[PDB]
Amino acid sequence: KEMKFPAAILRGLKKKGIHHPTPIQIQGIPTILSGRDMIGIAFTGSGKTLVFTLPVIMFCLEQEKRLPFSKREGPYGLIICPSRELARQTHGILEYYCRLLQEDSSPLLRCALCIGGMSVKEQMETIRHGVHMMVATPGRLMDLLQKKMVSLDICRYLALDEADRMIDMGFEGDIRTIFSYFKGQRQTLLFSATMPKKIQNFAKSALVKPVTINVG
Repeated sequence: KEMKFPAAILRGLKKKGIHHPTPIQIQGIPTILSGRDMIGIAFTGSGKTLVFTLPVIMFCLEQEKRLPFSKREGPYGLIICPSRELARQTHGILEYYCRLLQEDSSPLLRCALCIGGMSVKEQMETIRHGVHMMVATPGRLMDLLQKKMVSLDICRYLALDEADRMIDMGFEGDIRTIFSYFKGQRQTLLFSATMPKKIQNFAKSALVKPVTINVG
């Protein structure tokens, strides 16, 4: 409730005609920080980044200000994608905003990519040094979790992007497996282009008392 976006965001949102936005609401529309799980039907890139990515980045920045003496590897937030290409571009966007918000007087948030087809070079440089946000595909993530190579203990925010596509592609078992590695409570956002029965049921499994934003 006391959270504010810094001036680069507030400036750029104002150019678009968005006045008085906060990390908990965008012109009265809730984000993932307002205490509810969410189902987001037919969102574009830009809508997803207002309701999920920017508000979670702010959460990361606030947590960084008073850390415990003995630190934990994050991430604080996780985005699960259907594909390598989509994970990489989603990961490039997060890095873009992470760079934008450092230059508003701070140190740099680090985003991990967790997908197949990463060289060992790419695998080391992402995971070791710090991880605040992670972007992954379901198979690779599951395998990292089971091999105890990644931890979800402080991960509060989860987005499932294109869950319809993920389920179509046969990743549902893999996502449920990932659900079982959350020890604490998560706030979960589900994105989908459409909402047939198949996904309605997966959402019942995956979410608790969700708010629904449907722009189809």
